[PDB]
Amino acid sequence: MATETNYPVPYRSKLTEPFEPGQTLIIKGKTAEDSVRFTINLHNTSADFSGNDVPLHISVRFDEGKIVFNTFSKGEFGKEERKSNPYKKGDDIDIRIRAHDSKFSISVDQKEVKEYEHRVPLSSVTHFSVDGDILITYIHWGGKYYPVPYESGLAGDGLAPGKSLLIFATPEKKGKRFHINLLKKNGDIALHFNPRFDEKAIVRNSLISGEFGNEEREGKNPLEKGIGCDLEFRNEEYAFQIYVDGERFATYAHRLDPHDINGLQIGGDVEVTGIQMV
Ligand SMILES: OC[C@H]1O[C@@H](O)[C@H](O)[C@@H](O)[C@@H]1O
Repeated sequence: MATETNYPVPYRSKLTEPFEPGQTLIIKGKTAEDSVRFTINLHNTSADFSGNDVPLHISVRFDEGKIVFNTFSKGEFGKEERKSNPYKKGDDIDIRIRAHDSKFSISVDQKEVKEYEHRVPLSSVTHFSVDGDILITYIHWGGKYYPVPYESGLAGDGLAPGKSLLIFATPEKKGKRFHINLLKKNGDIALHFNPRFDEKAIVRNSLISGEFGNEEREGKNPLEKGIGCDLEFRNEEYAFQIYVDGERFATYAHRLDPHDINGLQIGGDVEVTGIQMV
């Protein structure tokens, strides 16, 4: 227990549906300088058991300096699959678990570190718990396999001021550039967000009636290939506020009425693992 941000340990939570392929569990938190272990368990129960079937047990140990991935079933654990723990007592943590048909995929600071092969049915994760020497600051889950080129309507009300669009993506490793488009009903692009890795810039621009306007670009490109990031398109009243990886990357004064931005478009060298309106 420390500064009440919320999220008390032990933190248990019930899943709406079972944990399907494409969906991701994301657990951020801060660690004290006296922390030895915390744990993440994708389990089932009975309503809530407290020791029955755990398809994916992650134990992060600062004493042993390794992340331990195991699976408790039929009363036992099995062969520990170990892996070097890149964390140091102190600093934040960023564990993100993605289910697939074949296996779990666990990634640290947005960098894949472990491909845990499914040992008992994934269909048995109905709960997840987080426990131990850790302060939890962010636990989110959801998502699906997002096909790219992506295209889809946004909600109904669309993205209007007071709403952010939250996109969790990962630029492809040998990819030169990708784009995201927030769209208006008539066709126009409200904001064209276009990280170009070749030009080492993130070009921002609007497409009005067939023709692209000026093109705003100042900004150290923060994305890195093969690494995943948290793109956030925060629609304020006078500008979008673009957030990359927790911090404001750039603002973009509206060149079009931010009301009724009801379409989304993601192209290029990128994998999309989460979309959500907020
Ligand atoms: O090709 C059209 C558009 O593509 C993007 O890469 C640029 O950022 C836009 O300003 C350009 O007009």
